[PDB]
Amino acid sequence: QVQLVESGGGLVQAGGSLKVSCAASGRAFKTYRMAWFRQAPGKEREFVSGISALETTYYADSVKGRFTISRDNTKNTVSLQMDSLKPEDTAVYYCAARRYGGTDYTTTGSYDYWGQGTQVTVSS
Amino acid sequence: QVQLVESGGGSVQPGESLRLSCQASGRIVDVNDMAWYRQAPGKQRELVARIARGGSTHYGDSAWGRFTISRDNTRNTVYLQMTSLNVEDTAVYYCNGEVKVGTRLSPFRTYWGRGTQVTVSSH
Amino acid sequence: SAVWGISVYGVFVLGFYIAQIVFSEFNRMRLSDWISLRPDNWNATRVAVIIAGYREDPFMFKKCLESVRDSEYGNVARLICVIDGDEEEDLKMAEIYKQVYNDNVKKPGVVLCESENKNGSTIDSDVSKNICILQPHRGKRESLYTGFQLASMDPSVHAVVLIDSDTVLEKNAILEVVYPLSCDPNIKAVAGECKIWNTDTILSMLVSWRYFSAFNVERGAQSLWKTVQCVGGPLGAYTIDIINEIKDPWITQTYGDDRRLTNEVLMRGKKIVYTPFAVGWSDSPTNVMRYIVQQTRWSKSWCREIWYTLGSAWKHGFSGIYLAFECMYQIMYFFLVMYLFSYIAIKADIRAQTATVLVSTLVTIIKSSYLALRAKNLKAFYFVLYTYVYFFCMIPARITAMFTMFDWAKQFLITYMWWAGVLAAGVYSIVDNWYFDWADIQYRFALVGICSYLVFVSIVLVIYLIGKITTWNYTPLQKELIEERYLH
Ligand SMILES: CCCCCCCCCCCCCCCCCC(=O)OC[C@H](COP(=O)(O)OCCN)OC(=O)CCCCCCCCCCCCCCCCC
Ligand SMILES: CC(C)CCC[C@@H](C)[C@H]1CC[C@H]2[C@@H]3CC=C4C[C@@H](OC(=O)CCC(=O)O)CC[C@]4(C)[C@H]3CC[C@]12C
Ligand SMILES: CC(=O)N[C@@H]1[C@@H](O[C@@H]2O[C@H](C(=O)O)[C@@H](O)[C@H](O)[C@H]2O)[C@H](O)[C@@H](CO)O[C@H]1O
Ligand SMILES: O=c1ccn([C@@H]2O[C@H](COP(=O)(O)OP(=O)(O)O)[C@@H](O)[C@H]2O)c(=O)[nH]1
Ligand SMILES: [Mn+2]
Ligand SMILES: [Mn+2]
Repeated sequence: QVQLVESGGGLVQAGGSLKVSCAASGRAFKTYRMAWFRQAPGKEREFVSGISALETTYYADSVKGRFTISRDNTKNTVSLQMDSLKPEDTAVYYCAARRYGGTDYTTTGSYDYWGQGTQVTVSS
Repeated sequence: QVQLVESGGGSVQPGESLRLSCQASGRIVDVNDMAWYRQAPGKQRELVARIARGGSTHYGDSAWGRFTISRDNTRNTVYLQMTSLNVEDTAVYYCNGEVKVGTRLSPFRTYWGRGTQVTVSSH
Repeated sequence: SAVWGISVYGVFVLGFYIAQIVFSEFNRMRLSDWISLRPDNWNATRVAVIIAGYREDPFMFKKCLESVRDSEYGNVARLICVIDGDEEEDLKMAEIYKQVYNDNVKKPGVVLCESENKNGSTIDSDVSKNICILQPHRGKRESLYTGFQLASMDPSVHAVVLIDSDTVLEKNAILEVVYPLSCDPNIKAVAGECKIWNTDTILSMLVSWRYFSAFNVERGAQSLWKTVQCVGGPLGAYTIDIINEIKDPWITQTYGDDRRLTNEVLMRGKKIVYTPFAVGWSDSPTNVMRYIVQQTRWSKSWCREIWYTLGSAWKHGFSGIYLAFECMYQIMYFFLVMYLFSYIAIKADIRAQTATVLVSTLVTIIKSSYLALRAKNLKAFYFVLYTYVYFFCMIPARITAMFTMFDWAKQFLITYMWWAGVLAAGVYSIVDNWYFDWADIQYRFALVGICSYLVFVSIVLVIYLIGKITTWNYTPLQKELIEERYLH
């Protein structure tokens, strides 16, 4: 099993940059597909970005050219670098992991292991 | 038990033919090779010609252009043709054969003949 | 560094194989040009046929002798049969000779090479009759030495055709080995094609196609430049003069025979060709252990003799550059395969393991396609399985030869070590990449590729099983031999 703890994020004005990294303690951080999801006060959880175990990166329609995801299997940390945090980024970011799955990788039920989330705020 | 008939030679003048024919015995499974050895009243016996079932020929030290050997394997016979004889051809000619008797499993046995006297003299 | 390692391997293998194919085709065209313009019923080179055997199968020995006797060459001097005999058990071969040939067995008390008088007159008096000699057991080289002495004491033999005691010659095999000797006054040796006839087992079939490749492609490519490295044991021809010159150094220097003779001809700066129109049917081992033993011996000889071809290349001028490059290629191919396997095993990446497997399969399929086109046979595609044999029967043999040359026991300890290492590497890769992801396109590629490869290999093996059930795999000579042995 894999236990995920978030780190990073906070209060950044509209236009700045930020980084959120989830650290996953587990047997094999080599075969675990990782993803990030955002929960907004006026919305629900949704897929924003993710990276497979073979370093294939998937990005959401709204954040296709905004964020950058990477993973480090030595220190067991997957990081998301956000640039130009405009509104609608004021959300709690959760890091999710999954070893076995199918073609559906966007629905929250696909990923088995979930984190506690880190809050990110944006002020205009 | 096989025998070689031998056609027979005789006394001939220098410079003619002999036509020495050697015919084998009866019950015979195979004949591999047959040769015409010669024994002079001088120094031991020697080889004149040897012929195989496949037509290969092995001649002696004086047969290269004078004596020829023919098989005609229809009746397991051998023929030796003599040309340009000289006074040194007086000898006894022996027929040599390799014959099977019993069956295919029987070994090839070498057999010799009684021989024929050939004398070349101007008398 | 994975894509470069696989692309370089694929180019380095396939380009050299294609160059060898082109050179082989050019050599075959030249030999066919030589065969044309030859007068009908040609026999000019008087030939002495030499057989050396040691406790041979009676049936195969009889077939070999009868194939020699049925040959359609009209200028054969005699058959010289030399046996490491002098014993009671080795008299069965003499009895077979007597029942196919003359009763002209000779049993001297000494071997010719060990005597102050090495002339053959001490054992031979009639140079006309086919002769059988029962030597004391000393080895293949000594029996070949006696054959050379018996053939060279008749001042009419021009060439010697060396064959084994198990080869079934075709009716024109003798004619097609001694003809190239007459086409170039620098050609002193000729190698004939050896074909495997007992393709009733999977190992035997793969080895038969390996022999087809190694003779009709490698040896043809070598023979285009007239620098054939090894004259095949089952069917070779040597001029009598080169035998006279190179016999003594070859006998006063184990399994390097027919490779050290070729080497002596090469250091003398003389040319050697290979003709594909002379076929001799020999057999192949049907056991993996005996195949590994034979390949260990062959690799010992190869690594012992490769250092002489590399120092004698300059005698050939600029045609020896191909010889040197071939030696360097044979040296580097083993190291490339070892390093590539080690990298793919240690790194343990699925998208690279699958890529390597598929590239190797494609290369072997192309090779087998050419083999089927040349042989006019659909069974040549069985060669796609030979990549297993080389990996599991040839690498341990080469490593054992290397670790014996400069250092069960040694023979059968590196084989199990190599197999255990391969199995451990495979298990490590599977255990390190245990996960399923159908969303990833790369995982889809890897899984689909590996499943397709297993399906293809299973289909080929099932085809082989169906062919073996119906006895469709058997060569026509194999069916004839089965019927004849049943008749006996
Ligand atoms: C002719 C062409 C045909 C083309 C189509 C062929 C079919 C295409 C595929 C069709 C769909 C098949 C999908 C796979 C079915 C088997 C997997 C499965 O059903 O179970 C999933 C399994 C994990 O499941 P589980 O742990 O039980 O999770 C709990 C819920 N059951 O997941 C697994 O355990 C997967 C384990 C397999 C991983 C293999 C990774 C290795 C990939 C190749 C590398 C090895 C190369 C060889 C070794 C070389 C060594 C040098
Ligand atoms: C029980 C399981 C875990 C064992 C796993 C088996 C693999 C570790 C072995 C079996 C077949 C082997 C392959 C068989 C043949 C070759 C050819 C070998 O060298 C060649 O490519 C030369 C042949 C050619 O030119 O195509 C490269 C490694 C490879 C792919 C081998 C890689 C290792 C393989 C996949
Ligand atoms: C077919 C061929 O020519 N193989 C070469 C080897 O020749 C073999 O030599 C042994 C022997 O002990 O004399 C015989 O048992 C085999 O029938 C021969 O094929 C040769 O030894 C080897 C040395 O480099 O290379 C082979 O290509
Ligand atoms: O010490 C020996 C060993 C083998 N031979 C003969 O040389 C050939 C070698 O073939 P082998 O039996 O080793 O099997 P192969 O390598 O052809 O598969 C055979 O005709 C042997 O009878 C020999 O004369 N002396
Ligand atoms: Mn044998
Ligand atoms: Mn053999």
